[PDB]
Amino acid sequence: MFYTIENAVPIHLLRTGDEFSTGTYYFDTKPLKMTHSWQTNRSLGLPP
Amino acid sequence: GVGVSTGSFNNQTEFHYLGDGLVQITAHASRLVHLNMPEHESYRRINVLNSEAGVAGQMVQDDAHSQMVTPWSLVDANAWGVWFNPGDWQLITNNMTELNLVSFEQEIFNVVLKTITESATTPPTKIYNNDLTASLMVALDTNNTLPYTPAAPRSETLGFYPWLPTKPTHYRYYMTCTRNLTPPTHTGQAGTITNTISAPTHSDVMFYTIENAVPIHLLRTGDEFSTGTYYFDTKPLKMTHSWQTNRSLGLPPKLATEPTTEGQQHTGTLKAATDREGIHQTINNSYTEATALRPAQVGYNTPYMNFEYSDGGPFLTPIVPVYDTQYNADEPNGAYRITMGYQHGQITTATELGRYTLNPISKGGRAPNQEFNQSSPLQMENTLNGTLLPTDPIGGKTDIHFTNTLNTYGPLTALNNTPPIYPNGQIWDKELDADLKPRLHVTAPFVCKNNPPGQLFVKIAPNLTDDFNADSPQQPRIITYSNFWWKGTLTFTARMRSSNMWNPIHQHTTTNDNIVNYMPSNIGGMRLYPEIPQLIPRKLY
Repeated sequence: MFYTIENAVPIHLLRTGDEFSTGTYYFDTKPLKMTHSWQTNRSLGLPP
Repeated sequence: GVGVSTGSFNNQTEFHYLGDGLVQITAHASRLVHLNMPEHESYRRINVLNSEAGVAGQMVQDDAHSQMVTPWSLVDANAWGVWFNPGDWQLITNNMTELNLVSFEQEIFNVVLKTITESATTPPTKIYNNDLTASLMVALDTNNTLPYTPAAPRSETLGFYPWLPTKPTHYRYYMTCTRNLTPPTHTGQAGTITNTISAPTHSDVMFYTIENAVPIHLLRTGDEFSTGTYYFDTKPLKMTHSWQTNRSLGLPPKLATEPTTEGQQHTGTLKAATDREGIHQTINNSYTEATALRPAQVGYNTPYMNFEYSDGGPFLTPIVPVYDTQYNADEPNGAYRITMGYQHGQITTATELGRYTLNPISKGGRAPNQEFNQSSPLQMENTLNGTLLPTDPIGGKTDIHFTNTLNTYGPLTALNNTPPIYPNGQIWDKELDADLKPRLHVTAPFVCKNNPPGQLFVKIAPNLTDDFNADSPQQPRIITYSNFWWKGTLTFTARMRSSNMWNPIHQHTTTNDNIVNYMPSNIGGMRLYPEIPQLIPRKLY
């Protein structure tokens, strides 16, 4: 599977006064949860 | 005004037959809930240990945890027999394929607060003065800010009888425990094992108090505390159990020798092994029926009795419950062994508590003494060293077979859900707030993807003695109790079954040796022995 860069993506030549602006990519991801969980199977449910 | 009633006792399960088969099982429940006062109003983090696991070999007997005992009492609806007498649960195991779950509302009404008072005469005489001015604290956790602790796996729900007055149980939840139990040993030798619970780590100690989390409605003796109608969003359960297995999926091979005589002692004979045709998963030429081409396996070999060990402690891996083989094993298939109280079943005489080792009847389970494994080439009439029979030890341990370690949960593993257990099982359950959600819960068949319904915390407000309340650890109080009714309404939704076949299926009958399990005796002894659920059969393919 031999991908060359020239035959795949169009390439903008840029002189010394350039401005190459990528368009605003909008993600579609799951929301991460920074809150870690501590409960385990000796900590789930109702204690005796 | 005190002398005006506030609610209606109601316990009829209206089967409101809608169109096209759908029904709307509106199940009411109403029980007198006798609340005693809290013995202490201070919050207590009680570490629990035991000397039983500190001696070598009793490491299943592991009761040690860290418990957060709160004075609040929890009124729980999350159990099946609260809503369903056996006359109405016979109607749903006979006739309903699916059960959706729709609505839920709670209501505390008609509270009766009383003061008990001791007089000093020659017997202990107690005078029940009526409190017109005292209050009790209710707290509907409408966001589930508190840890959701269902009382069904501890059999600590409201009692399943209408006339018998129930009791609410004390709300308590697990605090962080950092368990030290290694080394894990045998029983025979002695080891220098360390059985201590350590100091709780700083990053995870999670102390929920009830007052600073949920707003609390004080209620005098003419109250009416109405929970709003909670609307569920659950998967539709399927009461119809599946019987098809990988020796029963697909199209059977055609036979040339068909029988002639009456009676199933004579068997039809198939074609030759090497002469049959079709798609096949091995290299060898002969197409037997064992090695066939089946869409996906039903069930999965759990590594059973497998004590995992997490920051909490040692624990057994929960197995998806499924119908055992013809050889009753029930331990690698996840049996239920539900011990009840005298509010939950159990004829109220001098005996100990009833047991009922149960299973569902969805035929997807395996046996550990009936399995085997082979080498990579197939080789019928197999070599002694090429096939792993379950007589073989693992590491020199003769009672332990390959299936104790062997797991076969591949991606193509079809699986039936948890059976609902009656009357003692759990109805709904909180979705585990994790990044990877589990596919099914073994504790309860209905899963609430949204915020689960609000558990209800009830506690008597402190009725205080004349004695001072500053610079004192424990204050004296007026001893008191309460009698508040509790009305629920759990609106199901279910589809009627349609018989698309010839022979009549197994319905939940009533035999001559079964009416004693359904009728009161000369004393008043009642019983709620279980019902083996999921009776209607269905095809899995």
